[PDB]
Amino acid sequence: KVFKQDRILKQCLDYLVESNAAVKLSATSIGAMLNSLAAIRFTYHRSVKQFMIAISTEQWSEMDASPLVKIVSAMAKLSLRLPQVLVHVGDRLLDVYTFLSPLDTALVINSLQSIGYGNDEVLMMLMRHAASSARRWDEVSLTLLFGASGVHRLLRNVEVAAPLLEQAAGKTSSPHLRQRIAASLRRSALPRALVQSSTSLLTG
Amino acid sequence: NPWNDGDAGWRGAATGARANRGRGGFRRGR
Repeated sequence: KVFKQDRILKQCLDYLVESNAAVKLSATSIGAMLNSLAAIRFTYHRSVKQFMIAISTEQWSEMDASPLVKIVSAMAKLSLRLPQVLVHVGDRLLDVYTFLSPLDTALVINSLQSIGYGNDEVLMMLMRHAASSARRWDEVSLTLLFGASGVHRLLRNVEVAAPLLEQAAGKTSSPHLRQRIAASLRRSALPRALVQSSTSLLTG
Repeated sequence: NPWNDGDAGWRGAATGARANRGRGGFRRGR
């Protein structure tokens, strides 16, 4: 209903935190609640921060891929930056990255960019996995990936950015996204020849 | 299978395991 009464949800979250119920809830339930809170731009971030902190490392250790990506996406859309939640997220990603769908990979990459994630190994290996499975990427997934804030940071190697660029040239058909990708290629650290060829393909 | 006799059982029960395998957002609400 896009209903915005944040006092009611604040009372509900206070009851959730006080009852120590965040240590027994399911991963998909946590993701659904966080996504619902983020979909309406919840105001009181202190309650959400306490609720996310209260959950234990046991839950973080064996979360499935999709609830985990939902949780990190809801964290990113709520402008939450937590130093100790992100290390748990990173080790869980290290464990279960191979099962991510392409749209999950794009969501993870752009959400981690949106929160200014400082780790580079996890980002680099996620980008490598995305490059390996480039032949299956849809249109919305490419928009989500190449629409990330610091996308040019991730376009480090030619191997990790060649199939993604050719797939974007083949599939993406929006002038603004192509211009943004060309600008990111210009600001990237790729070899000059590949940048020139990709810019030629995308624009013109 | 006739022995099931129209009883889905645990595979079609309401348990948390079966309720934790879908991504609908629980928006409309049962």
